[PDB]
Amino acid sequence: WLDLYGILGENLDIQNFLPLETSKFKSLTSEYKMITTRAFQKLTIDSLKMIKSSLSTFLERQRRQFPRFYFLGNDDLLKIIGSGKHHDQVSKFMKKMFGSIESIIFFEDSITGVRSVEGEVLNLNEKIELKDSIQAQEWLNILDTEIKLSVFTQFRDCLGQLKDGTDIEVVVSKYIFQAILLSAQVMWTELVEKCLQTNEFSKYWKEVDMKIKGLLDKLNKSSDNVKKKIEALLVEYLHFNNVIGQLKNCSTKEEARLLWAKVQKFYQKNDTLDDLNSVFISQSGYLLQYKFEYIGIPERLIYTPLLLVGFATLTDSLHQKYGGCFFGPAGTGKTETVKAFGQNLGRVVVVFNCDDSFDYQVLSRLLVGITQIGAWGCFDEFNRLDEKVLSAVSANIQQIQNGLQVGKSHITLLEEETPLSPHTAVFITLNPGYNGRSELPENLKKSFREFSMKSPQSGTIAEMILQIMGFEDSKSLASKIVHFLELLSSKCSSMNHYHFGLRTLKGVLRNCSPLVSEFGEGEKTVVESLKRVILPSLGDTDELVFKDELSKIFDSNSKAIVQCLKDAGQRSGFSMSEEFLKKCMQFYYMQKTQQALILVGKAGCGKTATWKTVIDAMAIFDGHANVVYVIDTKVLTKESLYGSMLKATLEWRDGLFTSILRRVNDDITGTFKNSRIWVVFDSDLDPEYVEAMNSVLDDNKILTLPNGERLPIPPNFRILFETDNLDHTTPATITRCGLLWFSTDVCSISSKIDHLLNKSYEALELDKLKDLISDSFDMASLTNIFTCSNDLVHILGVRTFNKLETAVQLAVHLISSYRQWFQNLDDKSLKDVITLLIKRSLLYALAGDSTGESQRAFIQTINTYFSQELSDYSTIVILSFSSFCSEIPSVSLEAH
Amino acid sequence: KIFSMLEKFGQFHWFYGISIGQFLSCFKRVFIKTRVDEILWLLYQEVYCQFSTALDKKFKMIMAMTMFCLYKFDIESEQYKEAVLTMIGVLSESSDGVPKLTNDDLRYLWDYVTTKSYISALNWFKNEFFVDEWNIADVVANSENNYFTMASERDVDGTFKLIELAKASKESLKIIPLGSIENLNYAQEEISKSKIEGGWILLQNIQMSLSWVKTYLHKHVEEHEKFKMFMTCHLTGDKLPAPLLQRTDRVVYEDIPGILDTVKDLWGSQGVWSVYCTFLLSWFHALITARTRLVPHGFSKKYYFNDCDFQFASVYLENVLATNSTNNIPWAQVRDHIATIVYGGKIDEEKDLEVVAKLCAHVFCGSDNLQIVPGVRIPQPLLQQSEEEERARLTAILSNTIEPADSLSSWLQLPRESILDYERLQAKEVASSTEQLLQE
Ligand SMILES: Nc1ncnc2c1ncn2[C@@H]1O[C@H](COP(=O)(O)OP(=O)(O)OP(=O)(O)O)[C@@H](O)[C@H]1O
Ligand SMILES: Nc1ncnc2c1ncn2[C@@H]1O[C@H](COP(=O)(O)OP(=O)(O)O)[C@@H](O)[C@H]1O
Ligand SMILES: [Mg+2]
Repeated sequence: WLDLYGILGENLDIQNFLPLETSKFKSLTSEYKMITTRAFQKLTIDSLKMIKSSLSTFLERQRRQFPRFYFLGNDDLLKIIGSGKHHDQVSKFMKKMFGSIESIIFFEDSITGVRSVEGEVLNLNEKIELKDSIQAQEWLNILDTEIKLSVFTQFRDCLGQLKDGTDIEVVVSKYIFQAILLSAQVMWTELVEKCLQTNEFSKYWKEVDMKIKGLLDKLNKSSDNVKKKIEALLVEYLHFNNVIGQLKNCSTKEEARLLWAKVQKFYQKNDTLDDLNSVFISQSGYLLQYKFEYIGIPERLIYTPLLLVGFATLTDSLHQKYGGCFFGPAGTGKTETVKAFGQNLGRVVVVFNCDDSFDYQVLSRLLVGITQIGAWGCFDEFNRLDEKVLSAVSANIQQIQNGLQVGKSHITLLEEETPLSPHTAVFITLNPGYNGRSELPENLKKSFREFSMKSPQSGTIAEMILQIMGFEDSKSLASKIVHFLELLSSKCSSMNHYHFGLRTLKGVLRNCSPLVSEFGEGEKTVVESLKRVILPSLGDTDELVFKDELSKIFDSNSKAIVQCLKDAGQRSGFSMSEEFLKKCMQFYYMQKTQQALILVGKAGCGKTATWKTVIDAMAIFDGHANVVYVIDTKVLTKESLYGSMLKATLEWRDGLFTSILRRVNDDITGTFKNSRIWVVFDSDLDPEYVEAMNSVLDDNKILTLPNGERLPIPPNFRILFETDNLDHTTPATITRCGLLWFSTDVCSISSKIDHLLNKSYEALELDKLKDLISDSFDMASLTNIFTCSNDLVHILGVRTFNKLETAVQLAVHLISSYRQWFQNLDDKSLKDVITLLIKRSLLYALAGDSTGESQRAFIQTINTYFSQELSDYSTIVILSFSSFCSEIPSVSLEAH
Repeated sequence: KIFSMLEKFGQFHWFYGISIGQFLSCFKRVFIKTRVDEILWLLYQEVYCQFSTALDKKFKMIMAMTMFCLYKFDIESEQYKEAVLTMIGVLSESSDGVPKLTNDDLRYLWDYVTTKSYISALNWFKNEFFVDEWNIADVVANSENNYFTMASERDVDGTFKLIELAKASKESLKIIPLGSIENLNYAQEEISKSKIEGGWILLQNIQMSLSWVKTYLHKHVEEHEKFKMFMTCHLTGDKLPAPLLQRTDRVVYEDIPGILDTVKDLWGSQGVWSVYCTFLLSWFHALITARTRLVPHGFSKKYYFNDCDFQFASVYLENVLATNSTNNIPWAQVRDHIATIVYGGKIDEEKDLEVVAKLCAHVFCGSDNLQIVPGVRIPQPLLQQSEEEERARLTAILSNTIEPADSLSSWLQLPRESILDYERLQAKEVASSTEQLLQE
């Protein structure tokens, strides 16, 4: 009702657009006011949902007014339009609309600036005056323009200050990262062109090396914002030094010119009166325009040669307004390359995770959303789309390309004429050669320019990243890391889930980032990170291979967490053996940095027993409450898991995972701020179900819904995968998640027996009965009985480890049932009775799924390995042991 | 006999079916366009020129050889038939034996097959008997029917050929790809509007809306002079209805087998330095597309170089020649960009990147005396010519080129034995199919 009153019930001259909807809204408002008055002194929700249908065209026109509303849900659109005086509602959707802005800084009914996701503060040139008369779209448009102008102004100020002759180390403390980055790039390309006019490169190379050393020294004593900015400028300056050193080592002038032409150059027009079109970016003879959209301080990428060639081919495709296309195996730098190209072009690339649910209407609506905005659209995993949709949207994509190339003002898609911004572009990052993925038609493939990135450059990435972290020996350490990864990939068992590519190296570096405080930036840190990342995903012999090669190539307390685990297991009745504690160590260490985890082993090996007790112990250790949403993936349908588009009225219905993500994002009651959220997928890892979460699981950490909604993944929102086999899983969903392989059962046979026992007793004198039952149990003969049970023929083959449950529940239930007659007999008779009951329970739990002759053999062997003897027809009546022949009643059936 | 052969072809592949109405329309065209032999010869020429476009390259060669065999066996004597059959058998590796010497073309075929030039031996029948060929434009311009179906394998599309044909015919194409109900409704409305008003219409990927194709398209083709319809399907896709296919003209679009033919096609599809760079790019594209089909030896996989790569490389060449007006053309930059960005983006294996880099170094070496092929040399343009003069000079030096019989090895700079194996296998397949076809 607040949203309805905001859109229609409060604003004037807004009820004259839809008079029938105006009358319906007035009637609903009167009914709600009457209900509220009655309460203060079902049907309403149904009426509201009925009048939502007439609001769809109004919402579509509102999205047409401000094109960035296409990335918002209908409820979010209602909230943002309705809140016309509070003005703090709009700041919540800044990340959904822009991507790099988390909120808006407000000061006395005015807009001072915006704040980036990482915490960077950008101050606007002119404070926007906000009044109750104005509504969202106008001041949002002028805020977008003001942000672009502020970015340009800070760029110009930083560039002028650097041209004055001052060093960058004093300028990085003044302006935003984007301004420093672009001004430094312009200065670098100007100075390199000046040096290339001559034939001297050593002087500028030495100057750049001194700048890099000064930045590295300044990084050690700066704040977190300044540290991130210095790290990103250090990435850019290392790229500068690499290019200058490559130019210096060049033999002749022509090859130096070719090398300079192959790399991005950041020029600036000195005669254009338009401020935002004053900077153009050059590579391979082509020119692209800087947009001056806010970027913030993103995780900058290392400038590998593959990255530069990908930038060159993206520029080659975009020069003719064609689409950019990246293909290759998983974890090779396609989506991140596109995002880095966008960041270098001064705009946030909007990434879409394609899926089977994206039909022609959904994909075309996303296309009209991104063409009206002018944003750069990346369609991640374009193969996952159905082939029919791929053929259908080819016309729309070709129309977008033709309109961009011919400068058409409007393009007609989805039976409507909408404006086409000239700043838009389309990118696709597909993964050919994978099962469960369709093949793009050639008429669609000719609309994109495809580039292959099968093999990245892990050595350069590792070297530059380790150098930025502050490592004294970086080249040798990076070479050792890459060589160790290669030997681990080559000299291990060739089973499908062993991938040692770029993603695991990035995970090793990210895990080596935070323990340098107490291990030190050396070799112990990197070997510990390598262990913590790779060892959980290795088997039994491959673990020994890991140890051997680690000792070959690399020469070189956690008491509280162990205590917390032990306390949690004691509360849960588990036994802390070496294997269980090792698995819990591995899970805790690999969940400390990796947010998505897969647990793989045999059925009943102890995956749930591991993650439950680790979660409990972390709740003890950190004091944070834990919420767990265990979802069986394949029980539900994909439309029932993520959501479905109702074709009756083109409205969105949430799934289960989407509902949980929206509930944790909304934070209505404020109890999810300081809690860890676990979503466990306890089913088979279907590529169709799971690969729809590709953008969720990687560094994007976003859920791209069909209706354009972009739900972020909070840092405390973690996803667990529980399964047995990775036979059908693709490497795309394997590399993204830290994998914890269960080589064997984490529990001994007797420890599992004891856990089932005391769990049954807790589910229920009693201590005497428990002690007598345990004394009846004899592990020395129990192990031999279990070993001899393996020789029997079993239908529906169940491991003997899994059959202890049925035996324990049968024994405990029999004792509880017969406890009524357990106070009028001697200790020996009681022991014999309990022994017979446990023997029949073991019989019908171990050999109960076998033939009668096998059951006779098993009762014979359980008699020889045990005590009251139990026969094939032994029984207890009401408490004397007898047989079946005295229990049969006389039956004389009638004729009918 | 020809109708039985075409029925056998339609038995082999669903797209190759033949209707009696189409054959009788061809027979009528024979008269629309020693006498009885002349009508028979014109019948053979017309049936080849019309129903060759509906077959791919191997079936083209098979049908050309079997029509040549039929005509020449009926006309000539039994010794000629025995000689031709022995040459086919030694091409099929079934009956190894020298032919009995008599005429003149017989020794030409014998020289082609003894020098292990299997491609020339296969195309000798086409070069000797038939003296005309049809492309998509000829099929459209010589058809009373207004409905057309074009088929090609996956990872190749002939939509750009139809767009070029519509541009040359001053018509309008409404490209409506199929696969969704909105596209189907738009196609229905556009079909009605184009029937009433005029204009062409192309449906793309019709094998993907098979229910709509089986009902609406079947009923519509079952029942304006400037209205034409085109539909694209895949040869490896799901089977299309026979009644719909038999009522439409069928075309198989496939890349030109020749090297010099591809150069001439790309040259005719288009200051002096721009023309020179276009000539060099066309030669490079033809050479790389010729080397592409050699799966294990020329490259490491099967690649697909199409008109988009040619367009992008030509645009890059024009931009380089536009921003470098000091006549110091960065030939190394052009080589690196064409080998790495334009034509190298699809290349996934590093050794194939090396061979395409070698090809670019050979083609775009930037030398005054460039020898792109062992026979033809391309001198650099002077500074006192014109664009038309350069166009004419390059066309003239293209016309004097004669492609040899061993051009799949010498022109591509490849070992001879791999070409021997490839040509031998292809000729064995073609001749075995023709032998299995002729005896019945
Ligand atoms: N450390 C332990 N101490 C005692 N019992 C244990 C321990 N670990 C596992 N178990 C026993 O193992 C049984 C099966 O383990 P768990 O419930 O973790 O299976 P799971 O990994 O979820 O298997 P599945 O994939 O078949 O569902 C539990 O019921 C429990 O009794
Ligand atoms: N210079 C770089 N190039 C590519 N990836 C990099 C680079 N530096 C770091 N990375 C990391 O490597 C990972 C590669 O992921 P990526 O291959 O882009 O995903 P996708 O498989 O969807 O293309 C990213 O998470 C990124 O953080
Ligand atoms: Mg991706």
